[PDB]
Amino acid sequence: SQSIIAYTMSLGAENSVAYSNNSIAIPTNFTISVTTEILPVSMTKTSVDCTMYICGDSTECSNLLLQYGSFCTQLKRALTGIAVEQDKNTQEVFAQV
Amino acid sequence: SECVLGQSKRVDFCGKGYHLMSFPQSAPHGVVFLHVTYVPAQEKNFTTAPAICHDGKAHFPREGVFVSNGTHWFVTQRNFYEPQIITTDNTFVSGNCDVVIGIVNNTVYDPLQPELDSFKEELDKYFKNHTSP
Amino acid sequence: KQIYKTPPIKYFGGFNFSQILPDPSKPSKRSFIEDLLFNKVTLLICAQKFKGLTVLPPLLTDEMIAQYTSALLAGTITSGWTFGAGAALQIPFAMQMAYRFNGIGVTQNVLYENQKLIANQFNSAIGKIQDSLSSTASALGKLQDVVNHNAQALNTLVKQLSSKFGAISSVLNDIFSRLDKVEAEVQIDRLITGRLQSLQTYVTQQLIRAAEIRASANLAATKMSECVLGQSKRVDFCGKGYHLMSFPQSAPHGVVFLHVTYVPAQEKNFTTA
Amino acid sequence: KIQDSLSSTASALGKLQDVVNHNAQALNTLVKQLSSKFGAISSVLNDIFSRLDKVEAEVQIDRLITGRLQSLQTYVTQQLIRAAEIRASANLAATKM
Amino acid sequence: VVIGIVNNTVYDPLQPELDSFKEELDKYFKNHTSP
Ligand SMILES: *[C@@H]1O[C@H](CO)[C@@H](O[C@@H]2O[C@H](CO)[C@@H](O[C@@H]3O[C@H](CO)[C@@H](O)[C@H](O)[C@@H]3O)[C@H](O)[C@H]2NC(C)=O)[C@H](O)[C@H]1NC(C)=O
Ligand SMILES: *[C@@H]1O[C@H](CO)[C@@H](O[C@@H]2O[C@H](CO)[C@@H](O[C@@H]3O[C@H](CO)[C@@H](O)[C@H](O)[C@@H]3O)[C@H](O)[C@H]2NC(C)=O)[C@H](O)[C@H]1NC(C)=O
Ligand SMILES: *[C@@H]1O[C@H](CO)[C@@H](O[C@@H]2O[C@H](CO)[C@@H](O)[C@H](O)[C@H]2NC(C)=O)[C@H](O)[C@H]1NC(C)=O
Ligand SMILES: *[C@@H]1O[C@H](CO)[C@@H](O[C@@H]2O[C@H](CO)[C@@H](O)[C@H](O)[C@H]2NC(C)=O)[C@H](O)[C@H]1NC(C)=O
Ligand SMILES: *[C@@H]1O[C@H](CO)[C@@H](O[C@@H]2O[C@H](CO)[C@@H](O)[C@H](O)[C@H]2NC(C)=O)[C@H](O)[C@H]1NC(C)=O
Ligand SMILES: *[C@@H]1O[C@H](CO)[C@@H](O)[C@H](O)[C@H]1NC(C)=O
Ligand SMILES: *[C@@H]1O[C@H](CO)[C@@H](O)[C@H](O)[C@H]1NC(C)=O
Ligand SMILES: *[C@@H]1O[C@H](CO)[C@@H](O)[C@H](O)[C@H]1NC(C)=O
Ligand SMILES: *[C@@H]1O[C@H](CO)[C@@H](O)[C@H](O)[C@H]1NC(C)=O
Repeated sequence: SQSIIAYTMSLGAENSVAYSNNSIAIPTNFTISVTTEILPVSMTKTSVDCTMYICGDSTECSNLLLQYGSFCTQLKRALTGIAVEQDKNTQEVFAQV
Repeated sequence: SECVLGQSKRVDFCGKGYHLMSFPQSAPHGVVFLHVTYVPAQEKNFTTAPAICHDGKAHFPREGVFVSNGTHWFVTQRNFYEPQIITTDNTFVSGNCDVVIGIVNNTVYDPLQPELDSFKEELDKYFKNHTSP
Repeated sequence: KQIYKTPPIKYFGGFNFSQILPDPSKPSKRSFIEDLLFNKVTLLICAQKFKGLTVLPPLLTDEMIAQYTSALLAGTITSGWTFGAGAALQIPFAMQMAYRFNGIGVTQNVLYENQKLIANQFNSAIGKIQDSLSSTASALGKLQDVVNHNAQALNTLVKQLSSKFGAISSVLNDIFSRLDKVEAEVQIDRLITGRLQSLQTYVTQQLIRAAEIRASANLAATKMSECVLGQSKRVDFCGKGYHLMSFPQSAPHGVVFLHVTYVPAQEKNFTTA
Repeated sequence: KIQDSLSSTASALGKLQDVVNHNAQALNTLVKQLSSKFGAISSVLNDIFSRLDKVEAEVQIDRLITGRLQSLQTYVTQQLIRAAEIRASANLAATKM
Repeated sequence: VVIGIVNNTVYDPLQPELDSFKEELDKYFKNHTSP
């Protein structure tokens, strides 16, 4: 007795407010509720080797990788910027005292 | 900086409702907040008028809103039912009561009324205590 | 959470909301102001997308977004700002506005004593807005370059596949029927890597652009929480002046606010101690 | 006391300093990159054409054009990231003011 | 101690609440002392 059905979305239970020009509503009571909320603050740090990924354990590949210039220095420079930044994200949240 | 280290006036920022306070909790690669909020419970409707005229002059609530339950009027808090007797301490006067629309008629008893009904009657009792002989 | 609806009587103390409340005569339930907005932003070339460039439809249809906006405007004029923090509580409008004045630093005794003048002064202001929106073609510029940048970027993608990238020809079939297979694999690599780096570039630009719309959907979600569902104490956040209220309106790929603010008029010198 | 504190050390204006350094270090790497070979015979376009016949020289230069062109697309993409961070700090200085 | 203070008269609101009754209580004394 199970199947897959397709329908139309519902925006919520319809309500009507009895607006009038000499009527007010005052609450006679209150309640206290606790609500949770989750927020990411940092992600895993990472580092990558220039050559072992590309020319792993090959002597004839690493020498001709140098003809490509300072390419992987930029990768080391960029990934280090992210890594050192992740220490600031945690140092600005919890370290206010 | 705002929800934990203070109380926030920004609506719908530190929780769904009127904010009270919050508690941090650590978590892997993040933080978790525990917002404590105030939510109004059941309500009852009344009848309201924007100003009250007693001595030909309008009166407005210093803090609060005029309400009635059918017989006589009251002034209460905005977010919690606590009626109080109308008194010159609760109201301030601003002009006559013809320019305003929606004004209604009732009586305002000045806070010196107990300070006179217990004194003027006492003084009248004193006056009758000395005029008779 | 609930879809409120305004009562049949539309006498809100003198204020005239006919321009913003839904209009039943039109087939859609869109106000008068929303009609001018929807006729000022325009969304065979679309049939020249036989290369696989398609456009998916949004989940929320337009006629359902106009119902969210209707409930915002029908629960902010009867219940005031109490509906965003719990149970909606009705309140007369001429009396609710006395609370917005009380939050500025101006006692409530001035609104009643100038109710007729204020109502007319607000009525005329809403009328002038409708002509200003339709005055020039630069009014809706912010919502315009959003749709232009997302269609001008598609044309360059399509026109890019007429280039050769150093190959013999830009047409893929004629390369094979003219060269032996031993070295026809050299030319095609130049043509299959250029066509592939021209598509990786398109994705990367979308990741940048979607991060600047995400930064504006997080500001429209704050303007609606604070300016609309309450009164804001932040100076110069919900309009130039002392804030009073706001009214959302929908628009293609965006939202339009109508901030009502208080501004002091002529002054006079004085001597103080 | 504020006047002396600002002029006390060289790390006071650090936030405005790495902004101008990152925009001058990025240019130097762009200029220094065009001395690389990318696996070609030589790093100069003029001498490649004067040593190899036209049928073969079209292979080496394409290995050099596609490297210099890719090294310039990286520079633009990095600027798009940085311009989206200053835009996030010009929207905070416009709120502080 | 404050700089820029100026001279004027502050009218007691509680005084007419008794001055009008000094117009009454003392008048009653005047209405009772004479006979
Ligand atoms: C609307 O609210 C007013 C204010 O509370 C109500 O008037 C007050 O009602 C109470 C309780 O019924 C009265 O107390 C009783 O008064 C009688 C008078 O003889 C006394 O014998 C009892 O021992 C008790 O004290 C109170 O007097 C009355 N206020 C005045 C000025 O008389 C009113 O009943 C409410 N009406 C409705 C429809 O809810
Ligand atoms: C609230 O109380 C005030 C004063 O207690 C009421 O004002 C009074 O209204 C009556 C009308 O019922 C006025 O009587 C009028 O007298 C003139 C002659 O002066 C006559 O030509 C009219 O036909 C009418 O009979 C009375 O003058 C007026 N009092 C004052 C001081 O102006 C008011 O009506 C009450 N509000 C409500 C809603 O009942
Ligand atoms: C609220 O404003 C609207 C728009 O100005 C008013 O509708 C106009 O009414 C006049 C009077 O008959 C007509 O001449 C206009 O053609 C109407 N305009 C439109 C767009 O329909 C409306 O009457 C106002 N509300 C009240 C209660 O007067
Ligand atoms: C009256 O108010 C004006 C401001 O509107 C004060 O300043 C005068 O008006 C303008 C504004 O600076 C200047 O062109 C005049 O020269 C100003 N007057 C003087 C004397 O400088 C003005 O000072 C005020 N006067 C009094 C008596 O309060
Ligand atoms: C404001 O009023 C006070 C008292 O009413 C003045 O103080 C008096 O000043 C005179 C000099 O003009 C002295 O002779 C009195 O002894 C002072 N009175 C006391 C109690 O010390 C004061 O000078 C006035 N201020 C101005 C600016 O006129
Ligand atoms: C409330 O509105 C009705 C109909 O619009 C009107 O008859 C009545 O006079 C109004 N009440 C007040 C107090 O203005
Ligand atoms: C009335 O006056 C007499 C003195 O003449 C005094 O002893 C008595 O307490 C007074 N009574 C009252 C009720 O004040
Ligand atoms: C205002 O300044 C003038 C000159 O600077 C001075 O003479 C005057 O006393 C000052 N006013 C007050 C109230 O101190
Ligand atoms: C003065 O006293 C007499 C009684 O001795 C009284 O009748 C009269 O009303 C009093 N006058 C006033 C103005 O109270």
